[PDB]
Amino acid sequence: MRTLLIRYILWRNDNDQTYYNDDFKKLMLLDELVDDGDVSTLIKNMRMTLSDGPLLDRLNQPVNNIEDAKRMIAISAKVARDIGERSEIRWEESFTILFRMIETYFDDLMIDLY
Amino acid sequence: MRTLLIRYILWRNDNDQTYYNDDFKKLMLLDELVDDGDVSTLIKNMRMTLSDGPLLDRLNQPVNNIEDAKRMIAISAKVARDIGERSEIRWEESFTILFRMIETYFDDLMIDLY
Repeated sequence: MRTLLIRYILWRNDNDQTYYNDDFKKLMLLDELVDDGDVSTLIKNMRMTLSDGPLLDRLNQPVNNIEDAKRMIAISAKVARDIGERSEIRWEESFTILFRMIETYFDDLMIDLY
Repeated sequence: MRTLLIRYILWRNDNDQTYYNDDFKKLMLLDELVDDGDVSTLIKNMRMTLSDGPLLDRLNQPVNNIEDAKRMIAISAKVARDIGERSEIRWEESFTILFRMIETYFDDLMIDLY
């Protein structure tokens, strides 16, 4: 999961075809669990503050079940999409928190997704 | 640089063709600056300790010039290669340190490489 997720989120940010892979298809389904309202808001704060800030905060909320987890991957994916490819974001940090929160649900996420 | 490097190192670890990209070619040249002796040693300690450990340490040495930087990318790349694709390594951490050390030489690395 770890590697796949890093590639997915990154791809979702620059859309570079050469780093695309059909597994993204299934992951992209999770988008549904996330309201484009929140995403839009988040994006706005990120640009208001010129920072990872807001996103890092959302990634720090708790995750008590696989649904929680899926949502967090989704919110990362959409932010990654809408924020811009020119955005100097230290993706390693976001991944660090994100995996800290969902690492444990990886096995089940695999199953649930593939 | 940040994104390219994450993709390169990860690819160098599982060799998944679908995430391959010819820019890797140039980066792969840097291999030369790194002695396969060190890499082998490092790998051994990582397995002796069952951990990121050793690699994290090498990534923490200082980088005072672009040559230093290139070497560190190289050492990351070869470790990534020889360590194994089944190795549960939290790549986000290594990237965190690695970029902390070479982030500043990105622009010049681009130029020097492409």
